[PDB]
Amino acid sequence: RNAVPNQVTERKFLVDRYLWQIPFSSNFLNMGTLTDLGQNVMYANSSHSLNMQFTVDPMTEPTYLMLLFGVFDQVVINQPTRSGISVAYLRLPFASGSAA
Amino acid sequence: MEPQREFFHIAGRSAKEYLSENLVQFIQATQNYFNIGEKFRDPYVAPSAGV
Amino acid sequence: DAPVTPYIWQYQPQTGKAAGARQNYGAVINWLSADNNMFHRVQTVNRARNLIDEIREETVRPDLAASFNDWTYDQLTQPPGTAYLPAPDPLTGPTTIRDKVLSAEGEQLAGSRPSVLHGAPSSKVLSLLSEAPRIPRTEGMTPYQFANSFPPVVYEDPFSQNLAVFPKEFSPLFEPENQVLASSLA
Repeated sequence: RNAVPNQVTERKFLVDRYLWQIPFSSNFLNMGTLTDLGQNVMYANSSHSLNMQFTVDPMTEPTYLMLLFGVFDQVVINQPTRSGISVAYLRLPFASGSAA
Repeated sequence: MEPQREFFHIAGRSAKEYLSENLVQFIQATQNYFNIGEKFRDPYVAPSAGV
Repeated sequence: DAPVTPYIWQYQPQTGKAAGARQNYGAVINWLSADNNMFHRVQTVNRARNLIDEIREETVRPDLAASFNDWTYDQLTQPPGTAYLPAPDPLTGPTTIRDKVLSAEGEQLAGSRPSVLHGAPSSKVLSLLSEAPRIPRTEGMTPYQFANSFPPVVYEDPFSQNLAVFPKEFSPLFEPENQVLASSLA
């Protein structure tokens, strides 16, 4: 009956377990695992830098930032003879470039 | 670019094609009790032309 | 018995120039735990991607490589547009003189007909909307043209020639102010 006037409304939300994702697609849909901008020749045959930045809320303690980049971990594994086994790893785009 | 992605099946042919013809007819017969056909990667690509 | 990794180019979005060329790490097959049979299979599809790149670098149009980072107006893709038609006389407009005549007879006028856009008699007028600029663009390539020309080059033997054909353009700190001049060099 006698509620206080001049009161103001506060909103928030909570996502647990989620890990926010940005798909590297033109229309942000899932038209494939290999996306449409992934087989673009503008990116694969020309080296590009990357400058992204985030603006999180401040907290009272140090904090990491668990950033993920979608790559394609793939293996092949032959067994050509008896007691013979070998692999050939890659992941692209972020390959550990040591072999040359 | 193109032959690198076909050796590892980033893109290219599905599992019904790059396997041997006798190996496909095996893993269809024994699929109900001894599954092999989940040990071969299957590509799945976007059109990227006219979408 | 191992082929070399192709040098990929770096496109600078402002000024359109090429900012050097590094080798293509990030697309390298990790063969470091393969036997003598998988190593031959891996180095075959490395010799397959170099064979594709040697076909593509055959058509590099060799006077863009001569004036590397020094491209003038006739070597650049221009935005499309028609030539110069002169603007027609505004005295010859359909309602310019008759507004000076019908009002001086005593009328007060208000109202008009919508234009051709709904908001050489007539081809001279409609050529204003698709007209090219006066001086075309100089010193810059669109990424449509930087990808059509300049494929990822392959450098079969690393640095085993004369110093005149030393690939000085692969450094990112390359200005076109130096003694020896550029040419078609992979």
